[PDB]
Amino acid sequence: KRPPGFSPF
Repeated sequence: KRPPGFSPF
């Protein structure tokens, strides 16, 4: 769903 490197917050 989201791009690489991105994390939940």
